Amino acid sequence: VLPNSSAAKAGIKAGDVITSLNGKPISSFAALRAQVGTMPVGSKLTLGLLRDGKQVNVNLELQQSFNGIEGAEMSNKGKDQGVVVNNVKTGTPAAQIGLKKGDVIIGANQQAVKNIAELRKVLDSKPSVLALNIQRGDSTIYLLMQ
Amino acid sequence: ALIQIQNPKNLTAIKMADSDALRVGDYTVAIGNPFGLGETVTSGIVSALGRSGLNAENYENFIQTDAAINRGNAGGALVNLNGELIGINTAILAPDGGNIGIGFAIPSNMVKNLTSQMVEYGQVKRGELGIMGTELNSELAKAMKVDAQRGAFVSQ
Amino acid sequence: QMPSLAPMLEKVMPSVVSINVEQKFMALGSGVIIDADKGYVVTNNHVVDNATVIKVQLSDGRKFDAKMVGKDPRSDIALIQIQNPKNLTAIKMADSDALRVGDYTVAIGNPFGLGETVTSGIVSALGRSGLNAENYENFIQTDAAINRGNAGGALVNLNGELIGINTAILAPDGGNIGIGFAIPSNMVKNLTSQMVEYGQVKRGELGIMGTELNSELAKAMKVDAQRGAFVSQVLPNSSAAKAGIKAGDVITSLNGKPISSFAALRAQVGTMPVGSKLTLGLLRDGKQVNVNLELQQSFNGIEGAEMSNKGKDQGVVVNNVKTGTPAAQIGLKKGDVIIGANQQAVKNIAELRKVLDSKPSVLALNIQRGDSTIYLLMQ
Amino acid sequence: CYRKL
Amino acid sequence: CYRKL
Amino acid sequence: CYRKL
Amino acid sequence: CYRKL
Amino acid sequence: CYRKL
Repeated sequence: VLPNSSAAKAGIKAGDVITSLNGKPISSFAALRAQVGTMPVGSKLTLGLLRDGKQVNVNLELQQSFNGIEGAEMSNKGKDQGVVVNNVKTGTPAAQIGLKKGDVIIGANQQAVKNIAELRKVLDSKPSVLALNIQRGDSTIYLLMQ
Repeated sequence: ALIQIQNPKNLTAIKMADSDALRVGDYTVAIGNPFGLGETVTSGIVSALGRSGLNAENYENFIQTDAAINRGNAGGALVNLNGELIGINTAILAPDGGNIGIGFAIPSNMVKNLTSQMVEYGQVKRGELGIMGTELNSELAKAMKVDAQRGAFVSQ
Repeated sequence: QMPSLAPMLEKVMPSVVSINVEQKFMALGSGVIIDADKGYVVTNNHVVDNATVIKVQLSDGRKFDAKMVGKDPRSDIALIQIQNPKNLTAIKMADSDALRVGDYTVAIGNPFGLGETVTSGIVSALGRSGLNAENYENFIQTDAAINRGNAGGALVNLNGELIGINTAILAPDGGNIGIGFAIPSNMVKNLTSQMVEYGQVKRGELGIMGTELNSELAKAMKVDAQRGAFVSQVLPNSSAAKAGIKAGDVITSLNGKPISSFAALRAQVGTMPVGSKLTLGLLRDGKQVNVNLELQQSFNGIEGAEMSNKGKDQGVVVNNVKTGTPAAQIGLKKGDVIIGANQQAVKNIAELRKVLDSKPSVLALNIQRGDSTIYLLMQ
Repeated sequence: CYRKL
Repeated sequence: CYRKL
Repeated sequence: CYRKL
Repeated sequence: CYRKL
Repeated sequence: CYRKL
């Protein structure tokens, strides 16, 4: 089972064996693979488990596979103190441009940025290039995209 | 590079000019030794200035010229119609090893600065201002509300 | 005091642009701003053919986007239009018919995308052709350095006036050997002016066949000139036929300008707009001949059938149908009389064309052939 | 080869 | 046999 | 691409 | 033998 | 690429 997965949250452990789905027995894994792959996200269902000859039932809710723009999770800072960067994922298009966790955006594209609302109003303009006036530490730097 | 002739007797030096006044359209005269044939002179003009990218790690401010330049022209002189040194012929753009009218020369003002350090110290004292940056395109000037479409953009 | 070209070049170079174009491929070439206000930039068709996106980088680096306007692959000339034109610089055009072999030339282009690169040369020759026999080619030849990317670039004289458009080179290895070719400005003048006014090129013909004049055929036909255009035959109903050109004539001049070859003369009028009134210099039986001519194409007739109205709102009688036309593919023997079509009565070509303007997917004609009433179907 | 014009 | 640019 | 001399 | 969810 | 001055 994968971490932060609904099944992990549900209580599914390795060595389990799935026997039924919402009451209906399952014909094959490749069938079940096709079954839930067609249900819309969040489909609350019930499963039939088998670990060590004991029937277990669990209810589940599908999972995916503050703002977040192009592989970077963000949130607000203070009272119009910019947009503080909580953390960055490395191999994503966000940190492939040199972004590191902790940076705080004061402005962008010569337009003042006080919160995330003034940011997405710059994304509503869709500039060919975005020039960010962030501050990491005691420095005033710029970072670009696209 | 700079070399020293042993027993210098009866030599002729070249007057170097201010390459920072060069303009696209000036007539150029190339001097070198293609294929060891001997001192060969060819004519051309200033195709462009500030050319770079043949080797991005190198400090290249090449002058482009249609003066004929082949293998062996390297280290040769590029002079104006008065014979004052404007650049040192360096490389060509030849997919076949024969000249097609694209030579590159390093401006004399760069050569004048680089030779003067080798005379006193034997190496180059590499100095730094301490800034990062990249090229300014027309797209970036729109975002930064900048008028000029070319130059140096200060990252930090 | 040193001579230099920087006075002419710093004035002209802003008028020449560099092009980036995007089995998908990405290419680059060059163009020259012709009309500063409308942002018209002419370039080679083989640079902007099969182009989905057209981006222009000016001399200063400013980027623009351009859209197709006209194209003529037979002459390898195309026109694009900069969108949102802001503070552009047009180029002055010269008349190339005054160029002389030995004049100094200047080549501006974007070789290998390195940027706007300027190279020098002279007029090697004029009217050269032969690399692609089906193309209208009357090239200017120059020893000015021209390589991949100079295509669509500018060839100017010493005064910065546009004389030709760098198009092609002759190279056994893909690298310049001192042989470059450019389309004379006057041809581009005629070629571009049609793209602005018509969006395509209205191609005219005189209705004559022929072949070039060699020294050996001049012997057999007792003709003085060793070079020109030999009249093989005149097609009937051609402007040349109506003008009185007969076979066996030898063309020596066009509007006074002597002729270099048949192939070069072919490229000239291949760019002139339809109806262009011109004067030719002929040679039949060793006698000088001049003729005025008017190019031609190569009631209301609809889709290869000549038709007109009959009587007083009695329909659209078909006057004639040529066998093998889209209107002879669906019978329509000469003499048909259309009373109606698609349950609507046809009194005239106007009530017909008002139904043609509807552009229906299928057309049922209520014509009458002979004393009988039939139907015919289209599309 | 006869050309047209 | 012959090429362009 | 680019060559030396 | 490896295939997601 | 990031270049230094």
